[PDB]
Amino acid sequence: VEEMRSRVVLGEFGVRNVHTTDFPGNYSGYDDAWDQDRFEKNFRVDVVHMDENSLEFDMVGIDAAIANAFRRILLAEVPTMAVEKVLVYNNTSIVQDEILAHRLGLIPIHADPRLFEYRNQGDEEGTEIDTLQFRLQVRCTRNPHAAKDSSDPNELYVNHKVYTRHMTWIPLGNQADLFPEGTIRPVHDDILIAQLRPGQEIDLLMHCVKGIGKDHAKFSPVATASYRLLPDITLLEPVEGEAAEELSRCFSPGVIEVQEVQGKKVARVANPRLDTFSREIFRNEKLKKVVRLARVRDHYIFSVESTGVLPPDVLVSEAIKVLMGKCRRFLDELDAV
Amino acid sequence: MIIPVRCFTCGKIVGNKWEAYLGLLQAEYTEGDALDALGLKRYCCRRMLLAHVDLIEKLLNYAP
Amino acid sequence: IDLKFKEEVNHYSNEINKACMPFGLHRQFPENSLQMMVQSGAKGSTVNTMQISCLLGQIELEGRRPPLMASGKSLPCFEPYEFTPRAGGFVTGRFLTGIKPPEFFFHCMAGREGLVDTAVKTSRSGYLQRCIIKHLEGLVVQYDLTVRDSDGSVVQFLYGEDGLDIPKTQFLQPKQFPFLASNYEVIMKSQHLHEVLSRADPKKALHHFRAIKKWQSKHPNTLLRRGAF
Amino acid sequence: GILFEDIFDVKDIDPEGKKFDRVSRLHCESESFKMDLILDVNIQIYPVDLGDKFRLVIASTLYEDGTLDDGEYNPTDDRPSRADQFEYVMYGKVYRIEGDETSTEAATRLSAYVSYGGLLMRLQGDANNLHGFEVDSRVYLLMKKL
Amino acid sequence: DSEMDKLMMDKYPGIRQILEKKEGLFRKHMMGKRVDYAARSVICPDMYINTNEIGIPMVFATKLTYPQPVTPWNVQELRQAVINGPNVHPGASMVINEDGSRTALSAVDMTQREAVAKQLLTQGTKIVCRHVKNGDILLLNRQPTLHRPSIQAHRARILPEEKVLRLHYANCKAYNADFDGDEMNAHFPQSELGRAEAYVLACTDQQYLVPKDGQPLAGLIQDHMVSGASMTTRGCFFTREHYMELVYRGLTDKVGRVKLLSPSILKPFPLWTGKQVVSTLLINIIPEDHIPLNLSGKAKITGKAWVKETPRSVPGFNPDSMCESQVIIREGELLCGVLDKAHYGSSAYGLVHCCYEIYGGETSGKVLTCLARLFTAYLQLYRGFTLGVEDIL
Amino acid sequence: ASRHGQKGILSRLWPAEDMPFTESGMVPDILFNPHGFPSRMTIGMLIESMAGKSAALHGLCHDATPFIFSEENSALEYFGEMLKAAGYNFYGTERLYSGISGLELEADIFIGVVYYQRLRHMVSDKFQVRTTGARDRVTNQPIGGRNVQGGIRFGEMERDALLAHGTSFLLHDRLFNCSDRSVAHVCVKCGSLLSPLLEKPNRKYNCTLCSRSDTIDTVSVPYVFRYFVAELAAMNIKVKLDVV
Amino acid sequence: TMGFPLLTYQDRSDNKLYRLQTPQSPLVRPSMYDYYDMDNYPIGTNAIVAVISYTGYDMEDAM
Amino acid sequence: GERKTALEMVQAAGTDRHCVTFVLHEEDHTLGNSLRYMIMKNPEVEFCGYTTTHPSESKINLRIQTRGTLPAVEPFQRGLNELMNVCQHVLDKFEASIKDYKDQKASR
Amino acid sequence: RSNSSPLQQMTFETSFQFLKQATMLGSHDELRSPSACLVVGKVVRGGTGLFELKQPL
Amino acid sequence: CEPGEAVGLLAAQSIGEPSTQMMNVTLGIPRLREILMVASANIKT
DNA sequence: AGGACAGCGTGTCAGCAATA
RNA sequence: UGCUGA
Ligand SMILES: [Mg+2]
Ligand SMILES: [Zn+2]
Ligand SMILES: [Zn+2]
Repeated sequence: VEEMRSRVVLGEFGVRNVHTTDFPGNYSGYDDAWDQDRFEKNFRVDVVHMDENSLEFDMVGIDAAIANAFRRILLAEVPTMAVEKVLVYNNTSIVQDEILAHRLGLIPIHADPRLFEYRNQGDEEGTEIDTLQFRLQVRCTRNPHAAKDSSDPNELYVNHKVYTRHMTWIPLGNQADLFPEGTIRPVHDDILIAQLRPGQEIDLLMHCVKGIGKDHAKFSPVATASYRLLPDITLLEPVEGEAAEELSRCFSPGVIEVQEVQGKKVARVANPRLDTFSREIFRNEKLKKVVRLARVRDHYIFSVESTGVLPPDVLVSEAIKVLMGKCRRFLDELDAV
Repeated sequence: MIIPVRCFTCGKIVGNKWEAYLGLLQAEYTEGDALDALGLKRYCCRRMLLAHVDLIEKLLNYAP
Repeated sequence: IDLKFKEEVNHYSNEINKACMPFGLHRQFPENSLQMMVQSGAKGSTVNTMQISCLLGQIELEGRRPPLMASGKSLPCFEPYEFTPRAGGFVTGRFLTGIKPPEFFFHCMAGREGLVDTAVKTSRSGYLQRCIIKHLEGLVVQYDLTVRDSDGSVVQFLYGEDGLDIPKTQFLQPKQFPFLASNYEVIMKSQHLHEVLSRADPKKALHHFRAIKKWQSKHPNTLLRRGAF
Repeated sequence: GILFEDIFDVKDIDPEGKKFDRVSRLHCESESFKMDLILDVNIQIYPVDLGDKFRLVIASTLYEDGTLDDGEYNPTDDRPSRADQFEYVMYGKVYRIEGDETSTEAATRLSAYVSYGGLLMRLQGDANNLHGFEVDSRVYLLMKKL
Repeated sequence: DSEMDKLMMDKYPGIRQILEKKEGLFRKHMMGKRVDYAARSVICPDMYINTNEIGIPMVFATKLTYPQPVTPWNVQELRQAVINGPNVHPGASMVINEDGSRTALSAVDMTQREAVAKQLLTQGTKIVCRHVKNGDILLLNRQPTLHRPSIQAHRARILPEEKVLRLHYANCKAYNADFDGDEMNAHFPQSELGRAEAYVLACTDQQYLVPKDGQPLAGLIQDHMVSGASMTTRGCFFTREHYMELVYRGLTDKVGRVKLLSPSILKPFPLWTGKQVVSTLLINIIPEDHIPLNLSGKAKITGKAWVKETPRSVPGFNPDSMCESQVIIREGELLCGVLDKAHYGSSAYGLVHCCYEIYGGETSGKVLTCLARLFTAYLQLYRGFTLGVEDIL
Repeated sequence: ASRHGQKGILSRLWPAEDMPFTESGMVPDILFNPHGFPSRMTIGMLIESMAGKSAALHGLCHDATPFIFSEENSALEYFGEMLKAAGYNFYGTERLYSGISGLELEADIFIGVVYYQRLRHMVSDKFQVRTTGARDRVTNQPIGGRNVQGGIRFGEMERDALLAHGTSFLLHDRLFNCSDRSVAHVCVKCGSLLSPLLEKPNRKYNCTLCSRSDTIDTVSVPYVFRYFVAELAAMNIKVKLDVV
Repeated sequence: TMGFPLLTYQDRSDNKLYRLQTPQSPLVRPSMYDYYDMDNYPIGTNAIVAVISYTGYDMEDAM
Repeated sequence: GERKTALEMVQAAGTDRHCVTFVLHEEDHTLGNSLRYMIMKNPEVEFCGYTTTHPSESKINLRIQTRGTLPAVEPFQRGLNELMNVCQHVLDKFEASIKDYKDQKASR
Repeated sequence: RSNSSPLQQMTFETSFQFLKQATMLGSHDELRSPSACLVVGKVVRGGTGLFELKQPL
Repeated sequence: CEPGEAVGLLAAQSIGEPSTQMMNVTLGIPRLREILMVASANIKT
């Protein structure tokens, strides 16, 4: 007669169970029929960090299926713009043509994909509606004003290294209005595309189309969008007297804060969230009996890091909206019968 | 040959930290401190720069 | 000497495997991933599990220990005619903590003879099988249950001496009847059915077995020189 | 619809030494009957200890009003008077009944083996009160500590 | 005879050498001819196609052609094939005329193929050389052919965008295939009388038992054995939603309701047993009209493998009466036993061998497929298998 | 392949959202079944994973020189201490989530960094399909090789298995119809393949040895059968065949 | 192994010549690898490998 | 709208409305698993399970077997609606939290 | 050598000695072996080929 | 044992496959070749 | 008729270069 | 003939 409703207990030789006991018929009384108000009451989002290119909200009180749906949407279904075709007029570089096209596909563009649309199948030409064109034209020459020196930038250098700065947007249609001068640009100005020696030249036109990270990774808008369940650490016994420090070393260092309540030293669990699961207490043989570390049941921690095309919060919003769009597409196709 | 533009496992963009990495190593910084000062946290990205062999500098030495 | 030497060394290995492999492992079988892989028949063996932990064993090339040089030493590191079992290919190292150079050498000798033997063995087996298949190829069971060759020569008057091709005689062994009895309703419905059981007439064969039983009842010793006179 | 009811007390927590993860095999022994019970119980849900009593019942229906069970599980059933005076309910089938070994003796004792998915139980005792059982018969094992 | 005379030079080989040797003319061009309508490619593991099927990578399927006769009941689907063309998949490279022959459709104007889609049924009928059509029969062979089971017939499951022929892992031990670069040949019968024999005789479920000693040949391997042994162990409990989605993911049932079971534990929390998942997967596969089987046997994992702690003397207990070493299936419901390699495996008298005896070879193949899928879903969803250094330590 | 003899073909390209992600956000790029270790005993791969993960973590570069780490100073101890000094766990196992169900797997997985080589053997260089093509002139059989259509020798070992199954017609269809099936003529009365003759242009066959033109009838036979009758005649031997 | 076979293309005119685009140097390598600089000619790439049974397509030597 | 990028329903043996298999095209484990979680909350369904037919293809099969009365197409169309309601609520809550944090950080 | 099939017995080994023998003896072959049945393009006399079908009129 | 089984080929292949794959007497393929292929009056042991 | 001996034999499986 | 793959 003992219920544990909220944690995923764990030892070393394996974890105890894979359930969450929050579904219909999963208890004598604790049965579920998807009370929507109970959800709307027990759900809360807490946004910890939000630099540019980072977010770490909490998303407390949701199941693993919905959290995983959100994570898989950001990685593979939120749309981005990226180079699909490369027209090479001349290329006397050491970097091949196919390898140059590949390298150009993996460069992130700062166009927002919500103002564009998908190219129809076999729309090779493209129009202001679905495409953005950029041009890289660079040639390397020796600089006339150079002494007998060997630094590659000083001599043998007008364009020794071709960067993303060298790529220039060719406004395709009326896109010069709508897009102000600096808005459509590659996100990073320092990505090394190639290297040149005097007499070598690159000249090409790149076409960027819309697409999702599912049919090619180049179109994916986040470095990673993973999540982790909130750890839980409980001191079953008061640790003290120089075993507190050994305890504080078997964890990521901020988790167990050793206070000094009396002349003796007491270890306390200051911040369970910092913990990385390393299970190094389980090697102690005397303190594996003192601490129980498990996971909180439906308390997640998310971390979204965008490449630079869209801000992270906008990414999460568009992910939730893409899931809603899936649901609505299937609802309206069902209503079609 | 040349620095990969994006880390293969994650997709993080590491093609702009090659010259910065080389500059922090010329200043006396260890490869660990250097990879930290560039923002490469998870070791999948750290291996992308730590173990890169720049062979574009040896091919760019035979005649035009 | 080679044989009576791969014996004191084998006493120590038994003592060495028993010390570590059953219960000297950090994690045991329900929760060990190597055990529960060799122990459920997934992949591997307890001799692979050992030889990864606590002993590699006694190397044997041609059923004998590694050969000696022309001066009486088995390897340039060992004195000539050295008594230690280590000098004869007794490897006490494991793949967990690797094996030293001299043991590496003997292990390579063994692993290489294995491949040579594989090649030669297959070369001989192919020819043996070709010859066999080229002589016994025309023997088919006929409509009178007799195994005859291409020209009609009777090789056997009943295939296995009773008929009964092999794959179907697996459950006709005893000790498999308590299964046929338990699953009787499924077996009759699924295959024979009530139709065949009642379209069967056993009198001619049943009377023959009664006669055989009566005879064997009157003659317990069937090698007793029966005769009228 | 009861086939057996008694008050046991745990004597051994796991004598054989085979140890499974969340399951514990209790060796109990009845009171006032001197019947024996071997019982695999899921102890992650229902912790049990030594020197612990519990009222144990075996049934063929949970309704305790005659109506048979339909063999279908509905967590939505509207008849909610099914036995709930019991904390741990299981549901298995008897797969072996074997009269005791002793010949030339009365030895009219029976051992009934029940399987509860994978958690086996064995009830051994005077046959007089193990007649309700029969191989391939579905039964519920209700339990309630004291 | 080139070597009758040993003192002459400029002597090329005579007729004794044209006829008599391994190169020869009998052991080559006589017993070992070269064959048309055959493919060879590296084989890859599939596991999501049924055990009686081969995956064809849409590059053989568009070249391998079966020459089917045009009749009133097929002239419709043949018409779509001649319209689809030589390069779209349900298509056809040619159509043979009644008296003439070989008017090729390989043109890609798409209009003359329609000009000839008519005039089908317009003596021996026109024959359309159709492509492989996802139900065809193919003979597959691995080259050291040492037994009858090294050639078996498979059912042409067409897969798009690959150049590899995908085969189930139950059919590995039969061929000795190892997925380390393992080229294999696929032959395409062209007679409609060799198809009947590929279906009836050479089929890959009549080949369940090796002809050497009658013991089973097909069976599950590797992590389908560590998955099934860790799920059928005594302490594995599943909630309603992991119980389901583990039954339906092994079944993927297409015909009829999935018949489920009752929780073993009904009270503190309704919970299932993992042996119940295998049970409920076993009562759905067995054919509807037939009744579930009873089976009693032993497991490969000895009942001594579980003895952690010294065994104490229980006065009246035969420890083996209630052990995970004895497998007891009672009316299709696993009641005891781990179900390791001894079943699901290449060992005789197990669950799949008895399934193959009572209910036939197609039902044993179905059981193998469904059990593979179930044991994969288990390790991929809720559990995981690895081999670190703290289990060899 | 790895640097330890663990070769293996590439069987799938697993989507990046279906891969088991770790609690650090990472996601492997190679999945290696753990069943190649027990029978092959390549314990050097399990040490290279930990050494390479420790290297990538600390920016170091460890040496894998043989015979540098004894029983007293072990390699696993050394690299597990390195890992535990980076916040990871001694035994090199980090716990993953399931990229398909989204649940933390019950077992903690062994992940690390290992050095893969790509071998020169590609399916693009070892794949062949032949239908019809260069028929060798001497025997009227498919030519072979991979550069032309290239057929697959059937062989003397394989016909034996095909007849064990008792599929005579499959073995008939394959050999006769996919190989040398010819339609020759015979002097039925005198049983000689060589005797039947065609008039210079009706073109009615007439026997050279006996002047009868209505005896000739067709018989299905191979070309190597005809080639063998020719070769046997190249020695004055006669093959007299009985037509029915 | 497909690796970096040489530095002088445009000059060799061999028959076949397999080249790997972006080789890396092993993070774990014997010290002798550094005596004969073998990083002038790299042979493979570092990969994040997990030893897990997860797919159903990586069994029996497949990856 | 789209005749086959969307739904194809196969009523079971006997076209039992209470046992349906929906084929959803262009869907992977994301929608499959979230929708199966949302349909399991309905006490009127006795079996819900999804599965991907084959890796090469892009489509999932849901299987809904409801109780005696309802036609098993209401459980599907209600799980869809509840999932979309949950997504809308999560979106509202997340945007409100982001706004509140932006204000708290821009003030200080 | 104690075999009634010249076409067999020459598909095995020493094919020219077994041909010289069969030739200086006028040895006759009945086309009943698998080898003699695959040399002249017949259907083997076992398994599936062991009977006729005789469509009745 | 259905009529037409061709059991001699099965016996051939069943003696072959195990050998092809796999103390004062002879062992292995030497002994099998002494017995079947040579039928010698002189055996080594 | 005790030998001496000369005499035939086979040998899993497919690719590429290249060259007689 | 030197290689290479199972
Ligand atoms: Mg292989
Ligand atoms: Zn990365
Ligand atoms: Zn004539």
